[PDB]
Amino acid sequence: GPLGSMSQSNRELVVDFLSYKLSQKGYSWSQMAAVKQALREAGDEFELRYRRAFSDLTSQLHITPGTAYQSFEQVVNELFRDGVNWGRIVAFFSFGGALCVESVDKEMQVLVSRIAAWMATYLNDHLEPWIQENGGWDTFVELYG
Amino acid sequence: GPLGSMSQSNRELVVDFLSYKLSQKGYSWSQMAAVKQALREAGDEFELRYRRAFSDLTSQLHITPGTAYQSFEQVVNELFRDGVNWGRIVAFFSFGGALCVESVDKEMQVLVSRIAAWMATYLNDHLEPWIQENGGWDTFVELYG
Amino acid sequence: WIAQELRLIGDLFNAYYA
Amino acid sequence: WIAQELRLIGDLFNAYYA
Repeated sequence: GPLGSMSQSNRELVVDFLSYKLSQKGYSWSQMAAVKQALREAGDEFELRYRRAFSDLTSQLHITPGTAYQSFEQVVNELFRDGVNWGRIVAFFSFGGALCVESVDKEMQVLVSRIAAWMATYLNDHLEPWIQENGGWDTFVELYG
Repeated sequence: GPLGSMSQSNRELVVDFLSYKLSQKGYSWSQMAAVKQALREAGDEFELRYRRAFSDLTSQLHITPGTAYQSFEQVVNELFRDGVNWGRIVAFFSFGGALCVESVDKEMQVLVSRIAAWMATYLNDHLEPWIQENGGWDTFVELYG
Repeated sequence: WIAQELRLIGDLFNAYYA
Repeated sequence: WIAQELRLIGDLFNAYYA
């Protein structure tokens, strides 16, 4: 209820802020916090180094609500058609982020929650088996953290 | 269970990354995401502008597990003795972050979860009534976001 | 001490934005 | 297209760290 939710929201604000401050010093709140931070940083690094290429490919994104799913799925299927690796996984997240930003830009905010759902499903069904065979997210942290 | 937790952890990684990318463009995933981001940024700003003063006061922190609670409570009680305002609230979070970092530095990692608990309790019991009377966290976002 | 300095900068910060 | 370019940079990135 409202009272519980208020209490819980305050706890989560505390945890979020502490996790952030810890990360600025190279520490982590939890393994899960470490994975989130690694992915954020890898996404930044990816988008920064390949700024030209990344801007180019996302500039060719012309989404409508009716074509968003087909656009997402067709790009992700081609991305992983001949393999999964950590860099392609970072590209997958960065692509999803770009789609979400462009959606809001174009007043298609409803797509943000849908894209998040499509991404989580693809991750769980198609990427997780590779991830688990290759040392898990703990290994990603070791490599890209 | 393990299977559900795995599924849910993947959803949260997606949400975290998307929330971050949205924030870099001045958008938010949710109001809660907006509050977290505002607080992180205000904490950074506070720690950056008042770097000298903040470093000084935290350098006088000499915590042990046995004295951590008394150190926390005595500082926070004096911070709010003659009022609550948004800047003091940011100082409260920044102080907690500093305590957590120093704890880990000194191999007192057990204190991190305890500090988070003390902070959440103080926020819920002593700061929330002021916060709710002054427009809520939504108002903080308007002022410090 | 620590608390007084924290308070001072909290107030300086508050005045700037709020 | 978009997917091919994304793949290329994903691989470049992967080779650097992994």
